[PDB]
Amino acid sequence: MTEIALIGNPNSGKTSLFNLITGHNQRVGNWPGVAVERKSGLVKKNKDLEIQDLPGIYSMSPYSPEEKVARDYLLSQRADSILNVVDATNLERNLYLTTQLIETGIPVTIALNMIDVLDKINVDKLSYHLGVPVVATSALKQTGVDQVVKKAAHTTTSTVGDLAFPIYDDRLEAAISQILEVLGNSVPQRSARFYAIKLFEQDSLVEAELDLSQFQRKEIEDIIRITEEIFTEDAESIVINERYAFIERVCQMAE
Ligand SMILES: Nc1nc2c(ncn2[C@@H]2O[C@H](COP(=O)(O)OP(N)(=O)O)[C@@H](O)[C@H]2O)c(=O)[nH]1
Repeated sequence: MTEIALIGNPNSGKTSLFNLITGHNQRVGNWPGVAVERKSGLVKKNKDLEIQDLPGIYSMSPYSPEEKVARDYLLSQRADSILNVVDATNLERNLYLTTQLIETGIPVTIALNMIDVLDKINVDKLSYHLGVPVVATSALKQTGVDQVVKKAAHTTTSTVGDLAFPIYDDRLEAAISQILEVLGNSVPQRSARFYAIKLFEQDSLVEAELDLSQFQRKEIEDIIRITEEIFTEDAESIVINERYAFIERVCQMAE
């Protein structure tokens, strides 16, 4: 009845959390026509909640079969929640994916894992500035697991209304606004920002997927051409640097 997608960087403790949450209620198979493990399970302590594991990834690029599975599933609306496993010992770099996950429009909850090793992070202030709930967990000591599962189960597409996205530089936002206004009804409302950023990056999968008119296509090219002159960097590099700047600010404001 509530579908939670478990994802995060490799070696963030995702398997460990997944096994604790689901116990031996796990199903193993594969993603259709792709050589990638598919696993899921019911939450041991609440069988109305189901965890869909997703391959560990650093980013949602179009080049990797794992990343495409991650993306295709999150943009398919099967998930009510994303429970983002984050390595607290390497916070900033893990948040690179976190920003992308928020952009899908499926509400994110962060299991701030490996908190035991970390023994400075202000959980309440980190949650405030990222705009997602954050629960310190330890898969080793088995702390915060039930708490984060409970937060995620109550942080869904039907409970969350004001979806707070990472706001970037005015000059990138202008280009995203212009792309959203161009796209209009040609993409889903929930994940509109995800698609706009991807079109701005000239993402092969997204271009091939959307039936965009010549009118739409030409406006998006203009927007991209101009924004590259305003920033003096290529579209991809603009988005990469803006993601890290947003991560660098948020971490400054909360340690
Ligand atoms: N100290 C500590 N180790 C953890 C924690 N979570 C996972 N690990 C350890 O990290 C290593 C990799 O764990 P794993 O679940 O496979 O990470 P992944 N690859 O994201 O599934 C294992 O040795 C596991 O015991 C944690 O919260 N604290």
